[PDB]
Amino acid sequence: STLLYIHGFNSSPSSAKATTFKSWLQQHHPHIEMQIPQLPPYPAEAAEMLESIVMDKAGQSIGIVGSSLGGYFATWLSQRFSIPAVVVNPAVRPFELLSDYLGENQNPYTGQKYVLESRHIYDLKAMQIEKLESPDLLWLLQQTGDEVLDYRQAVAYYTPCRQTVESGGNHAFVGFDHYFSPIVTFLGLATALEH
Repeated sequence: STLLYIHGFNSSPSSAKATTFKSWLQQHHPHIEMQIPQLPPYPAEAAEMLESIVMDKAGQSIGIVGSSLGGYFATWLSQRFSIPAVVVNPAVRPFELLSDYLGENQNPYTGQKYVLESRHIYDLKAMQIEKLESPDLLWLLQQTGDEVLDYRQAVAYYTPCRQTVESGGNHAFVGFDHYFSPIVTFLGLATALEH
């Protein structure tokens, strides 16, 4: 099986939630491949790279976890290719917040400098899914303490989906480790049929 982790804006595989998850997965589920790609800064490119990884593993068991903007990408991927996904404090309308991020930018971890343009916003916006066709595939993890995103949008948008809403906390999501095992089970990446 494969666990595809999708990081957020100006982030990278060094994301805390990803590295801690990877260490845990290594001890408890060594046969689960943890894929945490470094996403390019452009929406279309990031989407194509993510789609390519999916089709390389769609034959076997594959599940996705996406945080912040990564949750938007995860949702798109999930519904389009019918893949289970857990979205952590996901951006529902990232095209709105990123419009304020237009212009010169730099990924502090890769050092890559880029210019976020309006067309990039269009590309992200074009991925918007107004009606979830396969809600049973999504699981929303959200903390109302998030000061980057307004939890209301996520709670309403993922209404037909399983949800775990915690009051307090923050955008980074405090205590993500508690969900490691629940996530593997939700994504159906482990099995006991061979025990």
